[PDB]
Amino acid sequence: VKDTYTDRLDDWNGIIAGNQYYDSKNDQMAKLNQELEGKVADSLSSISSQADRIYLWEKFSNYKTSANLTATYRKLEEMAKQVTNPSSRYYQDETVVRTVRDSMEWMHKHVYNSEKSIVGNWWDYEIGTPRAINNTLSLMKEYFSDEEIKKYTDVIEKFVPDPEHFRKTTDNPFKALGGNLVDMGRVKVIAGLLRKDDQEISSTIRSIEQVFKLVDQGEGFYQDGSYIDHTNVAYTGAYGNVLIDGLSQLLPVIQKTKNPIDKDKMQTMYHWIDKSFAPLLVNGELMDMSRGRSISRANSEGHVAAVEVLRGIHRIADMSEGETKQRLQSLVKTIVQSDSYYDVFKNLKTYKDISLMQSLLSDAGVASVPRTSYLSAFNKMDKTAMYNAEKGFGFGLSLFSSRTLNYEHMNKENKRGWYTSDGMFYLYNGDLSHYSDGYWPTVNPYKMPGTTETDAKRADSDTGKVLPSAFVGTSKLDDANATATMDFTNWNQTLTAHKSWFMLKDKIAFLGSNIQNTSTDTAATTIDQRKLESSNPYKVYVNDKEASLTEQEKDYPETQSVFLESSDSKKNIGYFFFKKSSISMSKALQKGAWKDINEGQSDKEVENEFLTISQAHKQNGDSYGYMLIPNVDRATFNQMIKELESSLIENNETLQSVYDAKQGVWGIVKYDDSVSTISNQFQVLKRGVYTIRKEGDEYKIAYYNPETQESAPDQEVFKKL
Ligand SMILES: CCCCCCCCCCn1c(-c2ccc(OS(N)(=O)=O)cc2)cc2ccc(OS(N)(=O)=O)cc21
Ligand SMILES: O=C[C@H](O)[C@@H](O)[C@@H](O)CO
Ligand SMILES: O=C[C@H](O)[C@@H](O)[C@H](O)CO
Ligand SMILES: O=C[C@H](O)[C@@H](O)[C@H](O)CO
Repeated sequence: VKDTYTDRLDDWNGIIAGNQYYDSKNDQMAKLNQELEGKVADSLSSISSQADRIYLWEKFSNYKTSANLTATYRKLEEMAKQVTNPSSRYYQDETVVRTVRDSMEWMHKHVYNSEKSIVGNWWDYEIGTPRAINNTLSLMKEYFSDEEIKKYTDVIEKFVPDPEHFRKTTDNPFKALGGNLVDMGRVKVIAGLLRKDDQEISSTIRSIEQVFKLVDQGEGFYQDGSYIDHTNVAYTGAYGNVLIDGLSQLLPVIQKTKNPIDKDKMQTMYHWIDKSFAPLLVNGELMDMSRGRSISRANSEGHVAAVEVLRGIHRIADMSEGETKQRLQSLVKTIVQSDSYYDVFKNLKTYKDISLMQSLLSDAGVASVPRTSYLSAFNKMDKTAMYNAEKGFGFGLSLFSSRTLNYEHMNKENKRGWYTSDGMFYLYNGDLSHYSDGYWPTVNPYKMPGTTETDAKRADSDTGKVLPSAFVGTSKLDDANATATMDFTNWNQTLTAHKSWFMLKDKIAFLGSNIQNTSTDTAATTIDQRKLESSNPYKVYVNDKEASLTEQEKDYPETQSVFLESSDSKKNIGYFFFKKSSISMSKALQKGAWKDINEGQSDKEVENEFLTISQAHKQNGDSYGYMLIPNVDRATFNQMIKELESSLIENNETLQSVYDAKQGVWGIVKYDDSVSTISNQFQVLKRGVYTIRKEGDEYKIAYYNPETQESAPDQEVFKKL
């Protein structure tokens, strides 16, 4: 029956498919149409069409694996999209119409109905499948009777009757929040429209509104921009994606129902965008340290995942007005245009999303200016993001504490992310493909860049842990300067180290002290493990003399500096050791398969060349100290290390500090409350992290006590001499 419910469903159809916007003369749109034509053709030629079959598709025949239900229904959703696309060869095709109808009936009678119970993954039974069923029925509502529609959605109500909880039919339900709460909307709001159920629609929207609240504990968004999910995991880049991606699709529909959301909370969305998402996007890539276990998915590398956020943003801009609309459009425009590696259209899967992106890119009224410098200290999720617009590089610091889990290994995904939060760092430079093209399945998991570990074997069956200490955090002074520390202890409590970082505008100093090891295993810090490009080879210099690296590890005692020289200065990386150090380096081909880190991925072999640099720690009380200087040519790097000759103020078990004379900035980490005199100019008095700048006879101070998660009055922690 035609009514306001169907009116909303028509809007939904224009969002999830957008056939009304299709234009065969539109190159990008035709490409997507071709993709869908191929998928439907494949499904039609392989579908089981014998009497009393056991499965619809052999590739997804074992219905014990919940993933097979969602996959099956998604094949029907693809058919629904094309059968309703006037330009498709399957438009109103009699076999396709009957196949969808017959397939819905078969699955209903033998695989997914109210009399069934969750077998496998609850997600498929409550979100994956219900969404696919909703979209299929919505798109093809003119071919189904209201009675059939209700019949096919009854199961959805059986598994998801309560808009505030998931896993309700199990012996351990949970309160829905964040991304999952948004999917609750794509499940019950649409099912509500299909079933013409006002109560379901209103109660679900009501529940959804929880997503706009600022939290100070648990899952959700924090005032500092952090986003936590799964109790205590940094997850802006995966669940946060779902939240903005799904919510941006629902909003247009929700605002036209009899239960619109107060237009005051959109300001809250704009805040998420600027404070939480934007900082994690560099040259079109979404920082992996925020994507949890999704880093182990081959079809979801950084640049691809980023599009989920970008399309969410451009949809939000479309429902906004005036300046807010234009500025959000500019944010999406400048990011996309700065991405010379990935084609954004490769992940825009509806005609409206393609259309929105095209108008934005061609609209001269929408400004596209290179993003300025910034530095976000996401202390509530123990991560730090830095970006220098002048020299063009990003920096990511991945930590964890007693408040957060180090890595997520669940559903057989991310089997070897053991050390991805043990003080691991990321460098985003001219090579936009660095963390892509098979990085995750080929990187040596035992030597994540920046981490100090022993060489003990680790099991894939292991799961994440929290850190014993709460002394982990970042003290930010401005957009270019900050200081961080991590009171590190390894997974089996056999190694410790006071790890600190000093972000000084165009470089980052890495300091480590109090390194101890009580095991029989060897300890070492990986200075770097950089993935190389066969097209842009690096010329390696040690102490400014060319060095030839081999697959076999070479030792370089008394090293003062290492420089990686590319033909593109924006790809150069230099390391300056404050005190000559004994390191080792190698360049070797590393092979692996995505299946190695994710059971559901391909076992096809992948390979990449890596340059590894490390420093062994054979004695208790050891330490390391070096400055990472990217994007400058050789001669400039050599000049800088001279200027930084005496930048190391101290690096012991209680005090670590680096001074940038050119800026007049100090980075300081104190592990105790003794009085520390710095550069014979001032004294710091409390355990904590500091970033100080001198301007004339004035001192700007930024103090942070990571354990209490509080700053403090100036006179309590600082005293000028
Ligand atoms: C809300 C915090 C609750 C703490 C964790 C509770 C379960 C969270 C569900 C995570 N999640 C699952 C999942 C599958 C199976 C589970 O239990 S059991 N006994 O092993 O079967 C738990 C979670 C599958 C799956 C697929 C895609 C996802 O999405 S995505 N982003 O594309 O990766 C997310 C996802
Ligand atoms: O540069 C002046 C100082 O910042 C000073 O005012 C502090 O002692 C705090 O009040
Ligand atoms: O104080 C808030 C914490 O920083 C936070 O990360 C929580 O522990 C998450 O569960
Ligand atoms: O962070 C570690 C957690 O406290 C954990 O052990 C709980 O089971 C909840 O996830």
